Amino acid sequence: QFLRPKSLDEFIGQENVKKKLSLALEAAKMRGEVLDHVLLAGPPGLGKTTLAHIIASELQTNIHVTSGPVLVKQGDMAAILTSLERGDVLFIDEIHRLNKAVEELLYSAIEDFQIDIQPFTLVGATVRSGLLSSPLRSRFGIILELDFYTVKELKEIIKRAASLMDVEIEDAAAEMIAKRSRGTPRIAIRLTKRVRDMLTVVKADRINTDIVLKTMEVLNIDDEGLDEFDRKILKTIIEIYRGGPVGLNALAASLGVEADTLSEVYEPYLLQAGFLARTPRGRIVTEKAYKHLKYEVP
Ligand SMILES: Nc1ncnc2c1ncn2[C@@H]1O[C@H](COP(=O)(O)OP(=O)(O)O)[C@@H](O)[C@H]1O
Repeated sequence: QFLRPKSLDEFIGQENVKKKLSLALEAAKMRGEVLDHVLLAGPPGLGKTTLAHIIASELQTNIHVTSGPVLVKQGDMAAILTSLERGDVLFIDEIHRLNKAVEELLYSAIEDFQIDIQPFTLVGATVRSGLLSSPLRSRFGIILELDFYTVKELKEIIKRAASLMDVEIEDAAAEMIAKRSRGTPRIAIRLTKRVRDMLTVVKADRINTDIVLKTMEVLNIDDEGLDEFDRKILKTIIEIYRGGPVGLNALAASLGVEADTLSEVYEPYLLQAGFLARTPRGRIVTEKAYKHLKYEVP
């Protein structure tokens, strides 16, 4: 966790998110009040969990980490709720996955802090806020939508990670990794770790473009940052479904993966980067996809 930002000042990018959260956070600390409930939404690896921890640290309260799919029976939820101290942060990742039982219980503690529960701050995280129910969603006073990071922001994150790992890196090299990070800090840091391994084995003084290219070849990451499965999704649509449109369920079954993982984990970046598009009849690949994967444009 040595690479995990401990405060907003150490959290690169997400300017709109930071200013909104900072405003609410500072104000609450100044008044000694419990912070309004916060919902963090965006694809994986963007910093939702990191922001949840930062919120508690800034408030100087304790954070209770839990997972929606974990809270099965009301007993589990009720127990966690009663363990909360005034001002504590209850962090629920994949909160939209809470069953009606534990959800209705949680909702109750939000209306009047009684199911007596100590006033606390509910911080939920989900890949997409739309997955939450109408009731629970309207209970969040602050909703922070995180989008993919820019290449410039990612480069900054990469240089920071390199420094923390005691390794020198050239700007052009950091740029190359960032361009292949699929707009995600998690990916950018893992790629940096792997590039570090290559520097180690080739005994270099610092990471350059050559070292990065060698690493990307070993990792099978192309010039667009797409990995094996990313290409597998596009190739399946192209070859089996003639480019689409293909329904999410049909596509997921052909790939042997859950539909949720496909649409919530991999599709986001592919849509953002213009390789995929969604239509009422289903997903389709774009001309950019065909060209990039060197498939004859039908
Ligand atoms: N803005 C950022 N600056 C630096 N590192 C970041 C940032 N956002 C995320 N990370 C890093 O990426 C990893 C992924 O973050 P995490 O908060 O777990 O993502 P999420 O909960 O959205 O899946 C963490 O290692 C973290 O320390």
